[PDB]
Amino acid sequence: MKELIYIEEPSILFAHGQKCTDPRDGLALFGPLNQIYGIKSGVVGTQKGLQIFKSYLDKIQKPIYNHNNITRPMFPGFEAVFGCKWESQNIVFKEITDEEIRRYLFNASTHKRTYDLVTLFNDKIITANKNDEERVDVWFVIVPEEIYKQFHDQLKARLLEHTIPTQILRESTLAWRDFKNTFGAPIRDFSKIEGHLAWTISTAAYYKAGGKPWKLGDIRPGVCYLGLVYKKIEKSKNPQNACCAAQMFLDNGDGTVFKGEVGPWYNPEKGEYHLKPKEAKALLTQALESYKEQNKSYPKEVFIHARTRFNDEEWNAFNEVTPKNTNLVGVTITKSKPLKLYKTEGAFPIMRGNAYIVDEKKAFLWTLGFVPKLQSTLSMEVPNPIFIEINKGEAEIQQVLKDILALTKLNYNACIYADGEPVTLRFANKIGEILTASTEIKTPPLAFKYYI
Amino acid sequence: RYLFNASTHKRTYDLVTLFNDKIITANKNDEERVDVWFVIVPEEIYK
Amino acid sequence: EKDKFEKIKLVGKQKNKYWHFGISAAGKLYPSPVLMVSSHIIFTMDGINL
Amino acid sequence: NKIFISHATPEDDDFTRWLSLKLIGLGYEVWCDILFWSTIEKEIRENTCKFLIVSSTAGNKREGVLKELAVATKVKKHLQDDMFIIPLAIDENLSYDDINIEIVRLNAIDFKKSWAKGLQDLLDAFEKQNVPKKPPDHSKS
Amino acid sequence: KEIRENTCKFLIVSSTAGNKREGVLKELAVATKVKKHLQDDMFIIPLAID
Amino acid sequence: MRNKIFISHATPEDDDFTRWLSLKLIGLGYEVWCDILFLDKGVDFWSTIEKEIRENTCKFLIVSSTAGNKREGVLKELAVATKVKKHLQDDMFIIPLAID
Ligand SMILES: [Mg+2]
Repeated sequence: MKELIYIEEPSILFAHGQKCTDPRDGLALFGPLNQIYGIKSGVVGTQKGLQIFKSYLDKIQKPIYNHNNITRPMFPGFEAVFGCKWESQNIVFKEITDEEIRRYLFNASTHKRTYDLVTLFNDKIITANKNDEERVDVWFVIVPEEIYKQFHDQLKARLLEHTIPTQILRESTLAWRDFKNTFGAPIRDFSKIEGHLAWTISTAAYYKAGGKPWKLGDIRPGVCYLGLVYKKIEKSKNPQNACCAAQMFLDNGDGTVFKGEVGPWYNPEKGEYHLKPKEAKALLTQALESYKEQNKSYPKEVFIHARTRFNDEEWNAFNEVTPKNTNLVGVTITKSKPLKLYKTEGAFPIMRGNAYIVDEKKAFLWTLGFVPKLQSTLSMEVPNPIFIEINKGEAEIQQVLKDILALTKLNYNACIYADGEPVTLRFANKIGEILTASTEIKTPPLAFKYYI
Repeated sequence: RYLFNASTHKRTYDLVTLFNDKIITANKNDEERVDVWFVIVPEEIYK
Repeated sequence: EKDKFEKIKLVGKQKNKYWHFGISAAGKLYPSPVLMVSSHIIFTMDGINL
Repeated sequence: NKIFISHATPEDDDFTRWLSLKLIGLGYEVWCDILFWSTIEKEIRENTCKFLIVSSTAGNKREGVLKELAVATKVKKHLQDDMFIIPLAIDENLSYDDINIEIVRLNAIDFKKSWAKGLQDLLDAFEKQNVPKKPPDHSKS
Repeated sequence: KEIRENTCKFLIVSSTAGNKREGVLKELAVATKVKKHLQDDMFIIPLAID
Repeated sequence: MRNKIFISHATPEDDDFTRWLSLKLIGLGYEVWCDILFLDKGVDFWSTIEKEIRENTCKFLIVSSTAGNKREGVLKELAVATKVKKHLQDDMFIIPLAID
């Protein structure tokens, strides 16, 4: 028999300096940390899209209940939770006629239809942004049903060109009862989860409008956190491999910084998911200067993690550019290595947080599983564990595992208990997906509002 | 450093570059929203 | 017999189809010599014809 | 120095947890059946300061809330205070003309539109009527 | 129950003891509420005895 | 204690004007009793209104519009105001305000 150690779940810091574990439960009792006075919305869609959006925005002003309020907590309402005013009356509207949509989607092509639709929506948004007096914080693109049947990434990149926050909302999400189809049953019924949809939409809107929902408190001061993800831009001419990063360091005191580190550094080879010495030096220097500009001092340790191994050709450059006594640690997080642990007695899966330590440099973290607080499973069937390996450098495995849970506890795009992998990798992948569809953007913004 | 010496055009370009670099970098590399930016020009910069 | 080996059923019926339980395997030698088995479900139509 | 909240047991529960924890956060000692029969009757008489009753279709006919309301009315007729009972309207399918007696003559607060406005006006009323308090201790909630 | 389901014509006595008593006031409030639902102007017929 | 200046209005609309008037009058140093600002919660609805109209109102201002002049509560307060005016023998006690 082999023993599995347990890692206590991390705690996130909400308003008033109080700690909790579930964001859905900590936002209701205490609330967000910062004060934004209100969200002035903007809609770019058909007039029926405007009606749907206003109906939904009026519906979410009052409490909404789920079927199970232990697994899925209820929603008090936007103003009760966040202390803001996101009303359905201070709404700026830019209409798209059905004639334009039909003209641009009738036959055309595929790469021509998508380009034309993106041009139409972006022309409306950018024109409203540059020549108008009314201030709009978040732009809500209500996409009809015939448009979503590639567009999202193009829209986000071509708006990234001008740094405008945006949120795409299909009409099936907000009016799921009307789009019956089939033989009388909705294609996606939300009847039992209507308190989770409101939670997720509200938290996304709050974050994209300059708000700070929660923050991490249990992480080592001084150390950085970089996550490298490689994407194949090889779909176009001159096949290459682009790399993207994301940094999560802590402020000089009582703060959390979570941005991107982009400028994607390419690789001319085909299967070489690695980096050249000069590009590695540039990446490390940029990250270190980003940390030093905020904390007015150099880091104490750099914690680089990725889904792939690190060769000796890049680590030498990394050590060449690192100054003073800034240590470096390389970690590799594989996801689908075939090890499944069952339970001898019971129909419920293994608890989340169990770690099986193979060697001093390897471990088996369990991120998905059974959460006692929700009394339900975070996944389906038997959960799969992630594999953590200290590739390059010297560090303790337990500290690495604690840091992995801490990173897992930082998803702003959705309001859930936790994820199944560190959020830095996921956000870097999102950034890479956005930047691949673009056309040679120079010095992109480092804020997740424009990407997420 | 920037104000002293240099040409009358060069020093103005340097000060404008400094202020606008700060403003733009804060605009694109930050999360906090700023509706309007206020530039509090010191006394020596004016002359 | 009765589609059950040791009171555990390994083949049944899904509407007009039949479902079978299947496994794979793969060697591994670092921690200890093991045989990692992965589970699958294989569907047929008559019960003998894939 | 207490605050008493009466509600239906199976329904109108989530509102009560939310309100109770919010009021405890700001420093208002509240006595609700969720947090914890003769004890209730002693707290309505010798301990409570403001008696709040939740109005809903599920309520408005339950026996326990009616008995607590009757005891609260008897205490109000002796304490010489006209603001001892403050109904809270937390429904939208019950008219303002179908409210039971003994409370039908009192102006409600209308938590129906939004809960934050109701909480703000409740705190304003407490500050206006000089309900005792302690400095906010958000740890306890 | 009687004021809302069985009555046909409310009558209230008016005196210096009445018009200030709590029970009379509550019955009056319920009667006024029933008055609008029934759409009958002559529902409350006061009786002045003092 | 006849110093208050009672103001009556309609329930759903004709409220912004009443709020503006009450705020301006209180800023000017008068004393104004209104249903919007005053009338603390948990109080009997009509007994306090009657007591204020009888024993506390120096003047009685009623707003007149298509919204009002047909609502039951406005007419009730008007009847009580007329009774108090007849008792007080003050000719200028009800001052209509035609906002519409
Ligand atoms: Mg999103």
